[PDB]
Amino acid sequence: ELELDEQQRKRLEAFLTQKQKVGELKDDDFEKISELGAGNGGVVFKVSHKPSGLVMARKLIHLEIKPAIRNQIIRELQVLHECNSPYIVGFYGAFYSDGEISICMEHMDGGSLDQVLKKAGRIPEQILGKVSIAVIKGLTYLREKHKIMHRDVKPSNILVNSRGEIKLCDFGVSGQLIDSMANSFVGTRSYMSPERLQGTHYSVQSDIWSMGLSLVEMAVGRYPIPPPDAKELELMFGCPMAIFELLDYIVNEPPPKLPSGVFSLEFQDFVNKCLIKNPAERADLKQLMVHAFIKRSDAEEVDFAGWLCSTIGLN
Ligand SMILES: Nc1ncnc2c1ncn2[C@@H]1O[C@H](COP(=O)(O)OP(=O)(O)O)[C@@H](O)[C@H]1O
Ligand SMILES: [Ca+2]
Ligand SMILES: [Mg+2]
Ligand code: NA
Repeated sequence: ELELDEQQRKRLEAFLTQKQKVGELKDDDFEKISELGAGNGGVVFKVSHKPSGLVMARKLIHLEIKPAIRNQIIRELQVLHECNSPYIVGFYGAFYSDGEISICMEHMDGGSLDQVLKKAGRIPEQILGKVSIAVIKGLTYLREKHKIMHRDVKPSNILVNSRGEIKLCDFGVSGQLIDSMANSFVGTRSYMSPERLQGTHYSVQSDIWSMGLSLVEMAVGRYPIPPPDAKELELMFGCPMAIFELLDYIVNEPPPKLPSGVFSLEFQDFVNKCLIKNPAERADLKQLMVHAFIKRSDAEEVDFAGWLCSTIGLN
């Protein structure tokens, strides 16, 4: 499931060839083009690396820390230079400058799936089949080639582009950065598995739940917890809870599911197997890769790029 297409292999080759010409990244070599998005951890700008002429996405994490800590962080992120896959956002490098850690990556012109969702209303099942394939393959790559687990799968961490690529980003690789960030920074816990919210099971299975939950949100066009009444559903396909309550709901109530009738039974089964509360019963990456929904989607000739460009107005 990690074999590379001819077009894929060629795209990875080109990326590295370009990266090789870059050299050490420095604050002054960047020119701001526009803001891509934010978060309570840092901001992301579309930038131009003046010397190379390469356009990148630059994430800035404001951190007031000693020269020792930051230098360790920069060291830890170097691991990102080895994560090369068609399902992982490209990495250029990381550096520190005047109170901010910079993480430079390949720019994905389609933005994140949370942004795409906002614009589409809801994402079609066939499109979600391609998204599912990408995410599974991305997690498989991380686990297999780097023994790494994502830890933060969610719609804003899945990026897409006009080329039809779907890639994962923001997977924790620097423990030090996490700590220092844990301060005034804390990302949503709304996509975390019940076991992780219970301090219990902590593995790749947890990322599978997050993916399953993200898929339901995108299919229905709303964070699926708590479930939509019969009233909302009828207006959606014709056919506010506090964060702490949300987390309790997730741990104590049955997992969400897709509405019946409007989605194929294979898609419903796939999300169901991703969302089983008990991590042991929950399907694993190997099983998902051969699930009927994945086999079917993999065989479908879906023009994701075409759909994407028309949906967000690129085109
Ligand atoms: N390589 C990238 N290309 C294009 N947009 C990106 C890229 N990396 C991040 N973004 C955008 O920046 C937004 C903010 O990213 P981030 O700081 O990690 O916060 P969050 O994931 O909580 O949204 C993302 O939601 C996405 O829209
Ligand atoms: Ca400077
Ligand atoms: Mg992110
Ligand atoms: Na600067």
